[PDB]
Amino acid sequence: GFRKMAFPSGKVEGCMVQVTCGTTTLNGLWLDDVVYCPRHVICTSEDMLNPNYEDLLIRKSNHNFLVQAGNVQLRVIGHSMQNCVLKLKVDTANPKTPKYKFVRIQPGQTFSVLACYNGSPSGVYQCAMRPNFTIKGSFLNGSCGSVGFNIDYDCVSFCYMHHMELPTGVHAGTDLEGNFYGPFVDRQTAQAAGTDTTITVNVLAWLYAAVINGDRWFLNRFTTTLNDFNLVAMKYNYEPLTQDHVDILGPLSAQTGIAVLDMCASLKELLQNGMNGRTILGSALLEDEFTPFDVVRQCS
Amino acid sequence: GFRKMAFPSGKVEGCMVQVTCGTTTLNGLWLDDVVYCPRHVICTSEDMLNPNYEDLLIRKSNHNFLVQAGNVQLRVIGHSMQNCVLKLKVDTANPKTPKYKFVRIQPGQTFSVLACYNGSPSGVYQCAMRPNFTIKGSFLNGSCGSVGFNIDYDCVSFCYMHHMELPTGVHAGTDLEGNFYGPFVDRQTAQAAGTDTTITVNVLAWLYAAVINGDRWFLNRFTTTLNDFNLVAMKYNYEPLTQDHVDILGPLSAQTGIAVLDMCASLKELLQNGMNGRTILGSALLEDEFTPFDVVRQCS
Ligand SMILES: [Cl-]
Ligand SMILES: [Cl-]
Repeated sequence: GFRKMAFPSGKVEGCMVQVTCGTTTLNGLWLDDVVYCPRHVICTSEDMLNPNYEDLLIRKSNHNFLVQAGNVQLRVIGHSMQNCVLKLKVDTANPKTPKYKFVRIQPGQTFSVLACYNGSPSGVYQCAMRPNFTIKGSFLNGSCGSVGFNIDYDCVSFCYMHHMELPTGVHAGTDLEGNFYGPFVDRQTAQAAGTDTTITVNVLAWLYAAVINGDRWFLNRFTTTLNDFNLVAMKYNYEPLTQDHVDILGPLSAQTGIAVLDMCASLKELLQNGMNGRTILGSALLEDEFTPFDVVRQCS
Repeated sequence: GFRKMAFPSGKVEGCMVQVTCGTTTLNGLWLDDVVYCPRHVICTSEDMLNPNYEDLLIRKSNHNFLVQAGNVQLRVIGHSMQNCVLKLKVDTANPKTPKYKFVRIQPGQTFSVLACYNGSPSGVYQCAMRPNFTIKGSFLNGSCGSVGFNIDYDCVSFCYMHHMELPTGVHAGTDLEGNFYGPFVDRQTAQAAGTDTTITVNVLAWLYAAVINGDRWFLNRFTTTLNDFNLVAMKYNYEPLTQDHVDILGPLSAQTGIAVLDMCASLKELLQNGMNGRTILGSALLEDEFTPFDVVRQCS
């Protein structure tokens, strides 16, 4: 009774366009009279290993950028590079521009991804910005410039633009000012994300979700302390739990009558002893891609 | 690198309205000049245990059905009950009606759910119509009349309308002609779904997806026969695999160079021996809610 849920994507579908430079085609985000897209649209297959973006860009004029919205060709009247994204000024404002903002999201927070190909929406799914600043997406060639977002009432907060795949099949991108999340660079090399630490607060949130939905086998008669919990968390590459994490979990704790440190005691045994074949909300692993706010919103 | 993915929901968002009868409010689907909704919108909290729908309906006139689309009130000019859904004729065609069809989906197939409350889209997620004709959704009070759908190019095939929750937290509903999937009835009793059998063909599909994405530890040097595989499948309440299942898996088999019966040999050992702590595409359980077509579409 508890699902990984993405926001409705209608307001973002109307912002997706196709951007082509030469033989390279990817997606752009069309808001007011600007199309945002990854700068590596100007790269050929040769250039992607060590691109000199400033030098490659100087070779490109407005008319080299083919921007298409359905059957309609948009007229490019200006271009500039801001960090790792290109801003293509077009001579038409997008009539479907929603209320929007750009935000740089924190590690541990979630957002929906509208995977796109050739400017056309393909599918929607929920991601978390991991502590090592990667995401576990589903992206193929041609998906760059797909965006991640949250919706707040009727306002769309864009937080992610897709640029690349990392060694382990995880994904890296930028905010809409073109700065990467994490230490990554838009070049076709193997780059390391460090240790993939687990978002402890999100695991606790999800264990509360499990209690709300009738899954309680993992509750025990014990409690712990923050410092003693974190001694175990560390060994398992879990993020240290802080008092502010504890306060953020207040509402779920209160709704369930399970003190946060009692739930930590249960988590401690799950980490040391495992699940011995049992499941929690239909998973045999501890899920860390629901925030406290995500649990509250879905369970109300 | 492989995610549970829902279709983009924009075309369905524009079809959702609020329907209220008395103190009961749920969602309706507004296509052309008709609003489809669950008939139990005419029930009070008392009536929901053993409703006599024909008798309750005879007490209701057009003006008792409050249909609202955003700030705009729709004028109800006719109503009729078709099986478990009500059809409310309104005096305005929905300008946002997409190309659409109604389809009764087969067990084992998947679709996206646009969960809605008060006629407002809340979130989107992918479901499968299970063999016991339930789904594993995420639905609260007020979510009835939320729909499930597939998109084929620009045509929306509506296949599910939400009506109720079953003992184990799973969900039951109807097609858009108002016939339940499965043996369920729209009355507030505890009703059984039988044994929840696993969609074998979908598990195989997903194991192929795992190979495509570099997860191959579970491959072995063995093969099996259809009849010998099914002797093991049965004990685990897996669906019997048929030759037509084998042919549907052809393209994935061919793309990976793993004969379907070789993959069955691998599945056989996973069922008998378990996963011994290992994971497959980030799950410690065998996933059966991807069809062969879903894997092909996402991996291309
Ligand atoms: Cl006890
Ligand atoms: Cl070997």
